[PDB]
Amino acid sequence: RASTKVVVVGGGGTIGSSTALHLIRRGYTPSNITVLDVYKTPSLQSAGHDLNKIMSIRLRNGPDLQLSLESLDMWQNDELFKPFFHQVGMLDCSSSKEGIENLRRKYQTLLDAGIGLEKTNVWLESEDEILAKVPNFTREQVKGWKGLFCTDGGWLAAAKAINAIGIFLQDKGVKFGFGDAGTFQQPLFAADGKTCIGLETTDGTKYFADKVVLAAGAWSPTLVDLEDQCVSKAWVFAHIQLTPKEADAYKNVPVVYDGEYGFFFEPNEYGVIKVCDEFPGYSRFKLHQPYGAASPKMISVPRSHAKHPTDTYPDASEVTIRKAIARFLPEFKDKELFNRTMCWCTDTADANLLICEHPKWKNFILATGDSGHSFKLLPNIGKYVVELLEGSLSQEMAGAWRWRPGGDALRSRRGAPAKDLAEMPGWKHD
Ligand SMILES: Cc1cc2nc3c(=O)[nH]c(=O)nc-3n(C[C@H](O)[C@H](O)[C@H](O)COP(=O)(O)OP(=O)(O)OC[C@H]3O[C@@H](n4cnc5c(N)ncnc54)[C@H](O)[C@@H]3O)c2cc1C
Repeated sequence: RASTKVVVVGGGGTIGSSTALHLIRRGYTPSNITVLDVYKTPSLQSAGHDLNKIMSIRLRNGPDLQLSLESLDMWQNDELFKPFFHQVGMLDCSSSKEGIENLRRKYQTLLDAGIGLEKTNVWLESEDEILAKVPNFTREQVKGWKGLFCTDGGWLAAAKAINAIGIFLQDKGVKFGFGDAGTFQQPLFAADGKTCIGLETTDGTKYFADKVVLAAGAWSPTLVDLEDQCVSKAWVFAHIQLTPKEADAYKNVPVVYDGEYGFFFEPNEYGVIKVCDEFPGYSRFKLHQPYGAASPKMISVPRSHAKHPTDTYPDASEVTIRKAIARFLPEFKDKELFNRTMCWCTDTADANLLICEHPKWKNFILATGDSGHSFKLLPNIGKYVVELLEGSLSQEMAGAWRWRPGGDALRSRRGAPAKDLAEMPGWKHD
């Protein structure tokens, strides 16, 4: 272990940072760990390079529950992560007949687990209980709304937390490569052409290691052939600027989320509110040849805002973002938006992670399939990547995260197939 060399591709993003953090915590020697990314520090294009992410408990399968609970504990109690968890609660609400049904089911599932989640997860049946948790709302704004309130949840200062890990890693002596020195191009193989011995970057720099971890997020299926198990998709956000007076009225407000509208966060320290809508995501299919594919293939390739800073998002997303504002922040309907952005994740067909050794390449570990909801696992997801690397990962977890082509990841569990950027005008200003 003190002898084992590991390269983490995508080490500037969420799963890569966590993996590098846990390699150190488990006693790997820091000079033996190499972190590679296109972008330095917290990578500009990482899905974790954000003002804020939601912290909440999700319960779809067994792993989801264990991982959620452990991660919540570390956000609350881990010295490294504590400064970046804002435990302001999260309201999940609805007013549509079908949306309240989904919410009642969410509450029952928490109940049915029977391990105490209903203590910190409270049903809000009347507008007056909603207004007590969110005073900024008015009574007429919340007419007909029902809520499930997670007193345990809140939001995570995402980019700041990733930066904190990176500072820790640098202080311990981990090696880094960025730019074309850190841009993965292909694995390197022993004489057998199937045992991985390292990787090459686009400049020809060859890194040799016992294990290679591919934590390249939405770019993972573009870099190596995942047999179309993963479809990368974009979601959207924009920012609004509050006056100091308005910003004060919103301090410590809980995260508010409605699956038919979107969600928003309390102002950051500069008075900026991030607003998101909720929808099935955007694909951007384009001819590309991932390593290991026999031919160029039509696959969803992120259109990176870091690479194309004039990009915004589609006009259809301008409509739905302004609908979220009108529902949650009706007094701000005339505020101008800025920093319109597309942010990329990669869905699997069943919305579980893809964390496994590549079927044919020994010592090449995939660690992706984040499916748009894994940033909350920053403190602990790396623990299980290292467990897999070591051969100690539980069989139920390995099974849930295994190599498993065959499903429809374009629909995934979103209830509609992502629409493509080629059919959605308004985002490109080239
Ligand atoms: C709009 C939006 C809102 C979200 N909100 C939430 C939320 O509230 N809560 C939550 O839990 N999750 C949320 N998510 C999902 C969450 O952000 C992701 O699941 C998670 O951050 C993905 O982590 P990752 O490590 O797989 O990818 P990333 O963090 O994107 O890391 C991938 C890394 O790989 C690097 N890379 C790419 N290509 C190469 C290459 N060729 N060589 C080397 N490195 C490379 C990239 O630069 C990047 O640093 C949201 C996602 C979106 C889009």
